[PDB]
Amino acid sequence: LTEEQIAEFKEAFSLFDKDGDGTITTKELGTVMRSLGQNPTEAELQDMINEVDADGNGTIDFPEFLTMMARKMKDTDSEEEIREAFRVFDKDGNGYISAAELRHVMTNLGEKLTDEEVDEMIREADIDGDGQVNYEEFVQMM
Amino acid sequence: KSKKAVWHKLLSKQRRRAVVACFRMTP
Ligand SMILES: [Ca+2]
Ligand SMILES: [Ca+2]
Ligand SMILES: [Ca+2]
Ligand SMILES: [Ca+2]
Repeated sequence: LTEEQIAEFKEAFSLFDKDGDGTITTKELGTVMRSLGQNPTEAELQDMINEVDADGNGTIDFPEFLTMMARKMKDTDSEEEIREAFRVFDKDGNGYISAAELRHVMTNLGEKLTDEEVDEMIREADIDGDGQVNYEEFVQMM
Repeated sequence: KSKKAVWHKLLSKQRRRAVVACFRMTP
């Protein structure tokens, strides 16, 4: 993996590391999962950590996180996080994100919305003015 | 009053969702 790739995964790791101490605990994993609408049990959190806890000290450090992330990338069907994310938004895969597609992602992620907010979000990202957000515009905005 | 913050929050929430799935897909 390149240094830029390592940096991206550091960003991801930091979205979980609540205390910023360099490790992801079962409790931290659970907080993120709870925020996403999931309520895993303690043993469940323990197995998720265990499967990736290479040295077995009970928490996940960045090297272990990287091994996991690297394993995912080093696979034919795995794309870059940014591209994978764009595809979550662009469900019909035509390369453009519609208002309906944006409302769907926001709803799925528990983000409240109004039509005006959605229209301004698109407008702000819509550089070529075609009424939708293409990949290039998606990258620029994100 | 820019909308960039909402866009950025969605990306971050999705990135977290994908990492959780990765903890599950691992094998
Ligand atoms: Ca931590
Ligand atoms: Ca460990
Ligand atoms: Ca689309
Ligand atoms: Ca556009």
